[PDB]
Amino acid sequence: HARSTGSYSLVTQQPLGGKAQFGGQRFGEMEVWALEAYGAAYTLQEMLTVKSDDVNGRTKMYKNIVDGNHQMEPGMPESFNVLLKEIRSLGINIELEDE
Amino acid sequence: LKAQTKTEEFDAIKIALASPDMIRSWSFGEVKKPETINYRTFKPERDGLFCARIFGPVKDYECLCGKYKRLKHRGVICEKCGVEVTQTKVRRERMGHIELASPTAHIWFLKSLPSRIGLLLDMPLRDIERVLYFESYVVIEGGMTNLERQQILTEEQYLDALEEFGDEFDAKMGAEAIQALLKSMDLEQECEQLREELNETNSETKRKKLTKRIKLLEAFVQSGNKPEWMILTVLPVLPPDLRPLVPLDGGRFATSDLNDLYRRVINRNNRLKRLLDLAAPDIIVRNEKRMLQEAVDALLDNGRRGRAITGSNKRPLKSLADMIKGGKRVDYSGRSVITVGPYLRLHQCGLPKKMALELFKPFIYGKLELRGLATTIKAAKKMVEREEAVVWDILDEVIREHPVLLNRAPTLHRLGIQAFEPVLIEGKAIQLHPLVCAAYNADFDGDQMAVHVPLTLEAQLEARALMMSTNNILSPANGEPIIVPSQDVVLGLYYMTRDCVNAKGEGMVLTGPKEAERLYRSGLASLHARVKVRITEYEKDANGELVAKTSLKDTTVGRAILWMIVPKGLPYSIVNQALGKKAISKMLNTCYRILGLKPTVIFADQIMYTGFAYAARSGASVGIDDMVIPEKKHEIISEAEAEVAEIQEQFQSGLVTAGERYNKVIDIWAAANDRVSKAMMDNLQTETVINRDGQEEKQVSFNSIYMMADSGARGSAAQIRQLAGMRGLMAKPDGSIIETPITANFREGLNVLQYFISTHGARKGLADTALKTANSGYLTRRLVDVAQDLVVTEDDCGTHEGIMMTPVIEGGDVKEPLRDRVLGRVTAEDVLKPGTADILVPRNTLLHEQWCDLLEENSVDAVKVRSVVSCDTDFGVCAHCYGRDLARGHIINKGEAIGVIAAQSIGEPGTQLTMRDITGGLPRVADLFEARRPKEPAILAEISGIVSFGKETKGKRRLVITPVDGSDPYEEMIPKWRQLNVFEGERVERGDVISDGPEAPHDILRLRGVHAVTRYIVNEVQDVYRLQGVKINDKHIEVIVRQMLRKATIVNAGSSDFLEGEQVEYSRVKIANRELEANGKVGATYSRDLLGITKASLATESFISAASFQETTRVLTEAAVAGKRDELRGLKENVIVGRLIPAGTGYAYHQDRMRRRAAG
Amino acid sequence: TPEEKLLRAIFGEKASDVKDSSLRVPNGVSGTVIDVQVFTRDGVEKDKRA
Amino acid sequence: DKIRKVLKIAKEPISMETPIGDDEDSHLGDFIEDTTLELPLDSATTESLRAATHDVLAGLTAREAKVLRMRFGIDMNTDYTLEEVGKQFDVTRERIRQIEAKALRKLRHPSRSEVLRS
Amino acid sequence: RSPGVFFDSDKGKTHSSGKVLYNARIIPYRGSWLDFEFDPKDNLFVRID
Amino acid sequence: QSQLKLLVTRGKEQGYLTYAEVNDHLPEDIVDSDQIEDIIQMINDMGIQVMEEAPDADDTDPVRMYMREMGTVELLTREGEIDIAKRIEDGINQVQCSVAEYPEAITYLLEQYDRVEAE
Amino acid sequence: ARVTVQDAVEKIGNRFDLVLVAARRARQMQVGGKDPLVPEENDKTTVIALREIEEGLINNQILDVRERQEQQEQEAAELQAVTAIAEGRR
Ligand SMILES: [Mg+2]
Ligand SMILES: [Zn+2]
Ligand SMILES: [Zn+2]
Repeated sequence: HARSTGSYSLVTQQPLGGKAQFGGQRFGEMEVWALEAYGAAYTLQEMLTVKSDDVNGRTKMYKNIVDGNHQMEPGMPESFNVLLKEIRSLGINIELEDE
Repeated sequence: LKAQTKTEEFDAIKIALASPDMIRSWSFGEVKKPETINYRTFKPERDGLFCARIFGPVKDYECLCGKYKRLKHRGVICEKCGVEVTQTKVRRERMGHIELASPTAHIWFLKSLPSRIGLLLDMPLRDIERVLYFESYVVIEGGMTNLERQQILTEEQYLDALEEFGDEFDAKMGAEAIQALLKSMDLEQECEQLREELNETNSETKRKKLTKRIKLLEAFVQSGNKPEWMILTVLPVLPPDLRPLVPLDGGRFATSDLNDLYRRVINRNNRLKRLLDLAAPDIIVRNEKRMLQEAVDALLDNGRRGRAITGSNKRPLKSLADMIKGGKRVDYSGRSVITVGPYLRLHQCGLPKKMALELFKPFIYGKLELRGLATTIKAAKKMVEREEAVVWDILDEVIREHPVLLNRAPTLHRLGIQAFEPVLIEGKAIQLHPLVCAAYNADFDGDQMAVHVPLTLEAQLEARALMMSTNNILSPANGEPIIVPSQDVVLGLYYMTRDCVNAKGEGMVLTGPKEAERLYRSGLASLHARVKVRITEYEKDANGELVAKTSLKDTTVGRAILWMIVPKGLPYSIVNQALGKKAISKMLNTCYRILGLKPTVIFADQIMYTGFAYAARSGASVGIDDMVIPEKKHEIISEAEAEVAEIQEQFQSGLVTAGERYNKVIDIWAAANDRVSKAMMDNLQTETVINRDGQEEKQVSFNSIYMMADSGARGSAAQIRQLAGMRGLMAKPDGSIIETPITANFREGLNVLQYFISTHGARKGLADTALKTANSGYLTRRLVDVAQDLVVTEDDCGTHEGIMMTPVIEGGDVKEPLRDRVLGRVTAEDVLKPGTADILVPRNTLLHEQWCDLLEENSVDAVKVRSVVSCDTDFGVCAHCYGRDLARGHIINKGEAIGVIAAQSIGEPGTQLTMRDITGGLPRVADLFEARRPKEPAILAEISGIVSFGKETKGKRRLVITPVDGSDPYEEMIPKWRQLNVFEGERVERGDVISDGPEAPHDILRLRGVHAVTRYIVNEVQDVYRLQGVKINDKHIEVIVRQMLRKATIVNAGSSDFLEGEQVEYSRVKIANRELEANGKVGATYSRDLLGITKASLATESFISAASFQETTRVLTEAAVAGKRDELRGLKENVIVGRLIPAGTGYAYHQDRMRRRAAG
Repeated sequence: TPEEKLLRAIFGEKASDVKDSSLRVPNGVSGTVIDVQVFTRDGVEKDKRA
Repeated sequence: DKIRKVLKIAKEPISMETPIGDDEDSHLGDFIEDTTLELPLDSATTESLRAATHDVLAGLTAREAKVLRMRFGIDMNTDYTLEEVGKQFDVTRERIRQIEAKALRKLRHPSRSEVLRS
Repeated sequence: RSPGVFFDSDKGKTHSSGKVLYNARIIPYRGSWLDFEFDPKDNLFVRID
Repeated sequence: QSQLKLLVTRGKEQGYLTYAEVNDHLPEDIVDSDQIEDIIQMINDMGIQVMEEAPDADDTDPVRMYMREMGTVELLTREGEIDIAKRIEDGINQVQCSVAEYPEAITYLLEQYDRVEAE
Repeated sequence: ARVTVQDAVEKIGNRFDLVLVAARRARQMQVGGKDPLVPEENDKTTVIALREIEEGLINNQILDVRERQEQQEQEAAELQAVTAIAEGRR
């Protein structure tokens, strides 16, 4: 199996397929151990955001790829943005203050 | 003059209670109807859980009705229906609220282990707080007569008390009552009076509850939250998209359970509001209020009390909390079955054409439109979709120096993901270098690996300079090489040595390379003879460089040609003069330590190519006649069955103890099993005769099977012994041993009986394999959970103290030395010399300089070395104190990640640990880390004194020992059970043995010393690795022991409050800043405390980190009560938020941003 | 989108109010059809091929 | 058919949190793909399309670029008709349609928008 | 497990100290469980279903 | 006493956390889904001190608690009901008469009737 | 340097700082003012930057300084526009 970019679930903007392509490979805890040990900060960086579940990020970075610019331009993955609202949906309040 | 009011960069996140007005701030409207979607138009209702006016528009830019359509009105709301026409993702972020009539209690702050709302108020949970808010027993709210302030009254008691006084102590019941209770509570005045009363003439009979609540009460008031927010009056609503009802296939919608919940809470709430306007029968309204309570509690967190069912599913409903309580798929990915690729290099891998085509799709597109070919972007897609020849060449361009990193399923350590340079291969399978095939623990049984494409620019450089296989020559666990040649190649180089006498031999001498012409051109053999040739050696010394040394040595044909592969330096010839076994790797290691990376890397490709080729040339096979049985087999078996026969006859005529004759006859067969095993080995080993010149001589068998065993290549004694010898004593499901060992062997036939016996061994073998394989990872998770936050920082501090390293000696009564445990170790300070001078202060023991520690003779067997156990560092680890041991040869690069690499190496060999005064196995490793007291703990002398009995069994009691000397006594308690070891009157030292049994690490650390307890843990945990025979460096054990001793307990008087057990992090940093601040008397002396992996990991600064592993419902709750904030340095919590890792490639980023957050 | 409206205007509109959802053989595989089959709804215009 | 449509309203219906293949662990709502989002490929091409049109109207005259731009309404939101464009350019209706057709005549050799079609 | 009745072992450490504590169990084909077990103090208890 | 002594002395530490043990050694109506989480929370995690927070914290249903208050029967007969109904009509009549006492209620009704005939 | 990259860490310790600086340089090539120092020979900018570090030119301080001169070139040369805007709001 191999996947560049395909569909995503409504609930969590994560790659999935089987209707035309194949849902991309799964990372996980065992692998994020390894990356942290090496010191692959940007690889783990992308592998947690733009490469996976960053709505604007993946589109922004894909355009940068076809333009041959690379870089990244990341953002809060919805797999954490959802948590803010689900926690905020409860009587508890979490706010991400600046400095 | 900043004060920006946008979504910029954040340095921390805060967690606290939300005021009803706090909830109102998020409110983009009020849900008022349980209605979801229309039954006919399938359109969002007015003010339902899915409003368009409240939350967001369905379609992207067109409003609900349709008055406005295109981008003309993206900022203005509709006229007929207040629908802000922006995006549809707005529907994914908008909040919204419901405003209840009577107050409702938050399920979390109510019933979550400690009742927060209760303990804050000092009141029973499921006892009093339940009967008081479920409308059962009314509570008081402060009275100036007869009644106290928080007593519980019945209806009868209520009216009686009301009739006596009344109209001046009014005290309601239910939810709003607890509100007035929490509201009326003065945290300030109570924090004073609680401090006054709970300090007046009370020993340790009160201090418990005293210290606890006063710390808690002080926390909450300072947190900023008002206890009013505990029970909410305004409950906020989750954004619609995060709980949608999307039409599947041909009708049949699919919704989340929250819609069921939110719909119930609204219905119950409105009926409540409607009843608070109609006739209000106390029983009817109160019940509806309890039902709103049920509804809200179920929506927030089911848990817990029955579980609200409905939804037709016999299964419960997924509430909010259950959706955040307890994997990460990714784009640009793929996987396939792996296959060996001998023709590859060490930094290369076979990546399939069609696979790589779809993987670099975004790169191929860009390069196509870049060059020409494709007029536009969509032209490229149609161009690669129609794989048009030219496209493949462009593909050959984009994957040029674009590293792709590989990954296997069970990733135990760092070498699970390694980078390679993509090589196009016409096939649908992924090929891999046969050297790094061992690091992955991968076989070609059908195992399949995954591939990832480093998109980011530096993500490519991270892959090339770190995760690239060529940088991972050595194992992170033990300094030895990891890509060392395995089975096929090693038998290859073993066949390239192995001096055979004569047989097309003779000593016809030449000069290296010319011999190659000799081998191909036949005439001469290859394993002869020996024979002499000219060896041009190269060595260096002092001023390095190279010093030639031509000579005439007696090698073989194999050793001559094989010499060509060897690099410039090295001792030469002598490395080839031996053979191919374990030194095959030894040769590789030494080359790395004396040459460097590149010479070693190319050397590996060469030694790999050599082995395969010559091994293929050799053609060692395994016919049925290769595994020869000894002739004395039937002889030895009869003799053993003769001996056991005599024993059974003795048991028949009494004589010998029949109760344990089972044990002694087992020894007979066990001796018998060894006799056949030795006989088979001595025969199959040497044998042969040859015929040298005048014939008659002996070497060692060229029996293929033997060659494989005498050269690694999966061939051990036990397996061989089963091949031709015999399968010895077999286990019985009971755990006992059968008294009739499998006399036969695999070379011979096997009876149906003895196979049905051996079937048990295999079953319990595979099964036990299945348990310890998952139990291994179960350990690694705990190791990492506690250790994955510390990284080598502040460069290299001062300090000289550190454990005195000495050779692990069981030689006290068994003789077993190991003295390589100091290398790449930084010296403590000039560790003497039988005379003077020698070793420096911070000089790290080189690989060549530890070999210099043999020139100082066997006299010097003790050296103080800086370790992670010590090191007066603060929140990190000194580089010097660590070492160097990596795949890299130097000291660890500043800002590495010691923790994870440490844990990985420790929990990696867990796969090869057998679970069970010797427990032994993986479980033994666990207990040492958990720091658990033994089932029969020994006892130690806290203070050195004179031993005497303290009232023979006068309690209670049970014996009593009292070592008193100099000043003050001690009364230890002996429970009669178990003897003693020191008579009365005798004197003891500070921590002497008076139980001669298992030692408790807690006592050792507490009394003996930190160096002692760490030395105990390391030398005891290693002892279970010796038996399993798995090499693993002591550093990493020390690393986990480091933060295994993270916190301590202060005992005196300081700015820190006594009984509190706090970590030496804040402790040391605060005691250093008090000696020279105002006075050292405003600070106390602390005391190191041993806590296990779990107990240590349980404590951590980030509340986000904790919510990862431990019970989220608890951690998020308690961290909410006090206005806590993560800010924001941990690894784990900085991963889920999805930003740069505060270490490695990052680190620099965090340091800059860490210092940046000093202005305010 | 305006640009697309222009684009079809330059090459011919034919902007059918219909989409596309034809069963296509997934990329990679390839073989020969050995049997087709059609189960029509009870009350639906049966096809020529059906 | 009335009865048929009635059965399309029955049942709650199903909730997403339902286990399906009984993996580790399945949920029906986890298979639900998003369709309101566009493929990054599709988004990239739309941008390149903007560049394509923005560059093709450059090889045109002002009294032809503005004509093509304003008629089919591009880079100006509200699109106008033959009259509202015929009034701002004196000559009404047929004259402006003449130019509008001439611009379309020009785009019969460039391949950019051709392949962008499909 | 076959219907009927059988006396189970439960041998070994079940409350430290180590002392048997035998127990019987009746397993119906279509019905409720009927247990009988001892305790450290040698009392007799029953678990219905 | 009973629960406290039995729980503590037994659990030391029950090794593999023998849950199915002391839960039978507890009073009241069993087989509940409420008392469950209150034992899984204390045993591990915050050991030693958690076991002292438990007893001090130990020193239910909507419908069952509803029938409880409804338990106060106070049922009626044909005599009882009609009595209550008589008091209802009695209360109502006094209200209307009290309303009839109000002249502006008549005059407003008069004013609003002329509004009705004026359509 | 398509096989270590080890010769580069020698010129600047800490393989991590190496990745940061080489990527910095590699970013300079891939987009913007290219101008490599070592001959390309058909190598990606990923490795071209590394070839330079190994060669001995282009380090961390080197890049920062050339950025300083770059700013002094963009700013000081085109100040006639800035000062013109400075008199805008007086
Ligand atoms: Mg395998
Ligand atoms: Zn509208
Ligand atoms: Zn240090």
